[PDB]
Amino acid sequence: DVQLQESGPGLVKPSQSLSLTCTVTGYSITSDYAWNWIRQFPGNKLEWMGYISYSGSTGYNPSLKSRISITRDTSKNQFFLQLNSVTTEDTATYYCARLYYGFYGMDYWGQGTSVTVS
Amino acid sequence: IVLTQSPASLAVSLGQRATISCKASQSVDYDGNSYMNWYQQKPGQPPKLLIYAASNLESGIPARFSGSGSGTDFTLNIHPVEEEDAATYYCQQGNEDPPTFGGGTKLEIK
Amino acid sequence: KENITDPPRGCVGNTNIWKTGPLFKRVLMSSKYADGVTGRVEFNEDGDR
Amino acid sequence: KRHGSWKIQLNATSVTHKPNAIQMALSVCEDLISSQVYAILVSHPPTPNDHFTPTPVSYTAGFYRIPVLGLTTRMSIYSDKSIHLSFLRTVPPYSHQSS
Amino acid sequence: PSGLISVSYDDWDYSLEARVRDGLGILTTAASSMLEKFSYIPEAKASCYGQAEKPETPLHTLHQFMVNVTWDGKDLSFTEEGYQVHPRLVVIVLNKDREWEKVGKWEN
Amino acid sequence: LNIAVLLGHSHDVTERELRNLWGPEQATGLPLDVNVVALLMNRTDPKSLITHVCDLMSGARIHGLVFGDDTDQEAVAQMLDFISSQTFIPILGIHGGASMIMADKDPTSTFFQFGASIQQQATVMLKIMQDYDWHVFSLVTTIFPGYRDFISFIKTTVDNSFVGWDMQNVITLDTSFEDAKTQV
Ligand SMILES: *[C@@H]1O[C@H](CO)[C@@H](O)[C@H](O)[C@H]1NC(C)=O
Ligand SMILES: *[C@@H]1O[C@H](CO)[C@@H](O)[C@H](O)[C@H]1NC(C)=O
Ligand SMILES: *[C@@H]1O[C@H](CO)[C@@H](O)[C@H](O)[C@H]1NC(C)=O
Ligand SMILES: *[C@@H]1O[C@H](CO)[C@@H](O)[C@H](O)[C@H]1NC(C)=O
Ligand SMILES: *[C@@H]1O[C@H](CO)[C@@H](O)[C@H](O)[C@H]1NC(C)=O
Repeated sequence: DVQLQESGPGLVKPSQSLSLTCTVTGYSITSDYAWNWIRQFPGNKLEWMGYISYSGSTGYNPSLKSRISITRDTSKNQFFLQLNSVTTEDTATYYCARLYYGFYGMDYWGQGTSVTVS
Repeated sequence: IVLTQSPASLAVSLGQRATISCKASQSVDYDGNSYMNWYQQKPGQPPKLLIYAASNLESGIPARFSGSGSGTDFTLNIHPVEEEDAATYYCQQGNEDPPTFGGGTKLEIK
Repeated sequence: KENITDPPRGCVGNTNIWKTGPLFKRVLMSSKYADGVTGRVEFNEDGDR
Repeated sequence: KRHGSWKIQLNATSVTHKPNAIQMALSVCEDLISSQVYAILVSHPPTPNDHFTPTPVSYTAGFYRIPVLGLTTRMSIYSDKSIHLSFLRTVPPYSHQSS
Repeated sequence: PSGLISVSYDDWDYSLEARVRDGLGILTTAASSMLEKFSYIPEAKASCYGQAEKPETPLHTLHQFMVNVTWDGKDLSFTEEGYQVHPRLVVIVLNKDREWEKVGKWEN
Repeated sequence: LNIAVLLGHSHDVTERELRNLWGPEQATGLPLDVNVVALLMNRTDPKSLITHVCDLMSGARIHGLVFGDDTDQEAVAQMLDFISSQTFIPILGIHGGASMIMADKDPTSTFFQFGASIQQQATVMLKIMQDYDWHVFSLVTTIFPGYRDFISFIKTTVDNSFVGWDMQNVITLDTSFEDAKTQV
């Protein structure tokens, strides 16, 4: 069936840019849709960063657009989140999820990856 | 402009209805439609969408889960209740920006 | 079927048109395609299926 | 192997959808027609950097009237033959669902 | 057939050098209009490989500054579809010699 | 201001004569440098055309690019349209390949032509036909593009005028297909 996988560098020597990789196998990548980045803190609360379609539409937080880059890789059409600075203490989980447009139907979800802001 | 879930640790037994109150400050109801989603999670576990629109059946789970209310208030009704329902449940609006997290209430078993 | 002038050797040295151009396009619009896995590949004069 | 290529053996070549329109048109000019291709096959670009990339292909085909065939693009502007004469498509554009 | 009448452009009077003069007049009038209305002329980028960045005053204004053009009294201004409001035209016919001869003219 | 004249496969007027047309009395009114780069290419290769246009717009700051030749191809006008809409440069068509008419242009283009709209020839031939008192007429056309516009404009002009045209029959045939109906 349609499968997705998320990975990333996670942690290397400091003062670097995380490039978290999200891709989907078994299904077409760039037909319609919403692709959301999701951030969760061990305090059990969620929040939103941004969405990208195939329509080309993009939407991000006004206060968080500073150091977030959504980049393309065409060999399989996987999308990369570039963000500055990775550490260990600020252990938070990140998800990439394709979903029905309008933030309405969360069709798929991410598995979660360790990303830190500290 | 705060969004909450009531209560964090409620009394849940077997067979009756369980009432989770998703209080959203904004006026959710758009053109006669209130964009609600309820989903389950575990710490470190990939979330899965439990129910959508609060009144349309989701493929895989019977009518035990439903949602009522309008505008400022909404209610996840678990009728009846089972034991494995212990999870972090999240209510999410879908009308427009801002995408605002719900209370994410954790279901405890007595 | 036809005595064909081959497609031109690059963009250089060719201020002319390709004589087979109209001929190849005519045999293409007359090209009836049957083994269509996406239904019936039938196209009108307007260059669209 | 299924239709029979006894008299005619086919060499297939393709190029990337260059985001830069001028460089893409150039590459088509010096590479594609130079090898004496008999058609150009272009689908709708999945990357929405510039949706009008079939237009340079149609124009450079029209300069030699070599029939160019589209795959996924459905832009009704291409539907004209007074401009995009050499253009054909396997998928109807939007104007057609008017009918 | 002889006696066939068509319509075309004046290959005799509207000569190539006459067309060059007319086009230079059009461009000079457009440049003068844009210069005298916006106090200067915007400068485009020096590279064809650059990004799609329109200036704070886009060419659209210059576009209509290229629309309202009147050179040498000849109102060669172009409509929204970009065609001259006053195009010089001729009407041609096939004579006895199976040749094309000027018989009709179309001006102002 | 700066003018780009590009003549491909042209042998009519010498380059010295081409820059002779730039009369000082014409330059009166605009004191800025009206650099008239008249370039004679012995070829019309589109790749070389684009390279020359880009180099000249880099080196001379082109404002008006007038293109004329003696060719018989309408594709050059469409590539000029594309370059105009892309690189934000105006181009005008004069002679040869640039002489024939352009049907429809992309709105973002900055192009100009000398050829007249088919509606203009339509009204011109209708009024010369009424000038010679040939009120009787019939219309025939093929499936070459632009015929819907031509037939619609002719019908609308018939509707409004007071002269009283008599469209006995309007026919859009195709002699390539069955000839019997065409003759009928
Ligand atoms: C190709 O064959 C046709 C068939 O008669 C002939 O009329 C034509 O002249 C030939 N082509 C050339 C270049 O001679
Ligand atoms: C339309 O065509 C497709 C493939 O060409 C075919 O699968 C489908 O059944 C057709 N539609 C109908 C109503 O038969
Ligand atoms: C097909 O043409 C390309 C063009 O460079 C060439 O690299 C390739 O070797 C050719 N293949 C065959 C089988 O002719
Ligand atoms: C604009 O057009 C009007 C008439 O169409 C003319 O009188 C006027 O001089 C034009 N203005 C410029 C700046 O060309
Ligand atoms: C030419 O036509 C214009 C517009 O009708 C008119 O103003 C002008 O006076 C005419 N020329 C002469 C010499 O009358």
